[PDB]
Amino acid sequence: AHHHHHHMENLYFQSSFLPEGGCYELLTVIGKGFEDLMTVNLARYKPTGEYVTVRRINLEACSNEMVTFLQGELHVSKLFNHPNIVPYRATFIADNELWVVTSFMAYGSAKDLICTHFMDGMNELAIAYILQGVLKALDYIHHMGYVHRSVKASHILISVDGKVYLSGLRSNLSMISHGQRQRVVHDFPKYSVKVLPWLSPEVLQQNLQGYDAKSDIYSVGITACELANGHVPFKDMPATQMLLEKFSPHFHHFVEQCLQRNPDARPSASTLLNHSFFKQIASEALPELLRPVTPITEVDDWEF
Amino acid sequence: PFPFGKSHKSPADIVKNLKESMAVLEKQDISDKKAEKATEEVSKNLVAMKEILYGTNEKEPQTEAVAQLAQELYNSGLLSTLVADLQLIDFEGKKDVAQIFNNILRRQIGTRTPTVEYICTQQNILFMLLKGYESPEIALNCGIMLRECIRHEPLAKIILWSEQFYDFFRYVEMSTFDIASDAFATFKDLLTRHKLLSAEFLEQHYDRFFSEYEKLLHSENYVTKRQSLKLLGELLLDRHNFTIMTKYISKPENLKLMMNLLRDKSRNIQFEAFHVFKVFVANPNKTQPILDILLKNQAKLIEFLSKFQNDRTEDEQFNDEKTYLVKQIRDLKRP
Ligand SMILES: Nc1ncnc2c1ncn2[C@@H]1O[C@H](COP(=O)(O)OP(=O)(O)OP(=O)(O)O)[C@@H](O)[C@H]1O
Repeated sequence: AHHHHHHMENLYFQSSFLPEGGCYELLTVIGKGFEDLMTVNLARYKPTGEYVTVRRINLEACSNEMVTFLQGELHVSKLFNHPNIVPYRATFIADNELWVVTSFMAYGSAKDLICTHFMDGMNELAIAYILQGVLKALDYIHHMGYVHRSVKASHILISVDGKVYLSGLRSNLSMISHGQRQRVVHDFPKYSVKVLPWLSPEVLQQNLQGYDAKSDIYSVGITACELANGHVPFKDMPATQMLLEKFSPHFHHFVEQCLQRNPDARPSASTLLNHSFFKQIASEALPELLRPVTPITEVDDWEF
Repeated sequence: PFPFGKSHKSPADIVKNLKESMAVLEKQDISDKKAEKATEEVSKNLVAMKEILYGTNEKEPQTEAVAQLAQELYNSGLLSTLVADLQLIDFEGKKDVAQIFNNILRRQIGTRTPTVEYICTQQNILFMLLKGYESPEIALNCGIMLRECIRHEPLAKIILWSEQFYDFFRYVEMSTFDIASDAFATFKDLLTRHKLLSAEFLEQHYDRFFSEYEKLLHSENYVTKRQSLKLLGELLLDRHNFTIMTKYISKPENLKLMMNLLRDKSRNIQFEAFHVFKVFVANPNKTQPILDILLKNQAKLIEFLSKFQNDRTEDEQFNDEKTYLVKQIRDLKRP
């Protein structure tokens, strides 16, 4: 029994985007994913003229399992609210397609940046700012009893004012079974052929011991190598890249810690944030480090 | 943020603190600082309660603390108050309410399940959770809580036999797809988990349910139509629903609709239509109006079925089913 039924009016003087296709004017394709079934569009939100991202997937090309997998992403993304996790703004059917609207990050992904300019890898200070944001996000995701399962450069987005966001929530997996946290989980990440090189040995070797949040920590290290070199380790290497999986000195010790064979030996994201590597340190330091990249501102019918 | 120490508090004092802080939040006529203070206190108490029930990364929950807490929670009516006032709570506290609620609900002393017993004395909790779908700020957390409630048969029965159940037909077609999906998940669980209960519900409310269900099959929303058509097939092929199924497949207008959905533009839709259509024809005791529709389109159906998703190549059930339906329809004699 409360006295806040004037809430509709209490705020709406502001929020959500209208969950209707017509509100968006599609401009350029800015990206592609979900096994080539998703088109990522830059869009104009008509009621404000503001720029947004529209993610589009034809549900007719999806199996039942693929639709379930996709609805899971929408559930998990509404549970998360964090300065370094990409916000979702609207989700609706524009018929036959799932439309998912998120805020537009004007420097694109860390991989985009590598491809447009930093082909040989990014400067080290930049990597520290970028990986700190990823780690803050992972700390939150891990405290919530989730594993990310797809930390890579293309799942790190940078906004007009240099804020870093972890994306890629589609691959997120709960370890909470029967109301309780499980020490290890066993699910092989579905539709992740391509994410393999960032995956820890214990996620890859299915039917063995299983994994926890410290598997994401290994992916942080792979990403560190990807960001330094401009290419991911084990690229073009056959599926049995497994076997082989079995700059300032602080950076080296950072990477070597993430990449330990034993996950129990790997530090958590919170203690990794206290690592020497980040002492060299955000929304005014990164845009400059990204110079000279500029963002833009048959049969006839039945008879009855 | 200046890092003060945390002083230890009993479950009883935590319940008390939260009760008093919730009372402040319900009031309109308080200063911004007083509201802010109560907001912070609610939040901190909820974190404290969660940690008693789940423990931490360092400590597992201890039974004495848990039992004191559950007892206190039942005596105070706070399980009702937190659902009723859910809108007044911060983003992360709303998720804490869900977790606390879910954990208490799973609580099990012997064979007994005490929270189920308690919600049976306090049934508006269920109806407040269901109504939560209409409010974007609380909908997801309400859904999570409701879906844990309906795991228990007595609570499932209360919702199924209510007027409010039919609100689901609105909720599953909501234009925010995350909430519509959540609601359809709860709706499907209700109809499929406790199969005896569901069979009884369908027999007793046949006409209203299928009148509402018919509207879903006409939906302008592609997923609503696809999902609903799929659930329909799964419902009719279930042995618990045999009586309901025999009623359904005797009505001319239902055959009409399935036959039409076989000619939909969506390959997925026409395949899920097949799953229901096949049952009308496999039926050895076809009524006259049904028999009339099949004989009227005898030649067209045989032709249609011969060329129906022929590229669907190693589904051996689908292939044999199509062969069977063609034989059946060919074997139809006009008296
Ligand atoms: N909010 C955004 N702002 C700017 N660009 C974006 C945004 N979201 C996605 N993109 C672009 O689209 C690309 C593909 O999107 P995303 O990574 O979400 O798809 P994916 O299915 O996870 O990719 P893959 O299947 O290749 O792993 C991103 O790497 C990025 O370049």
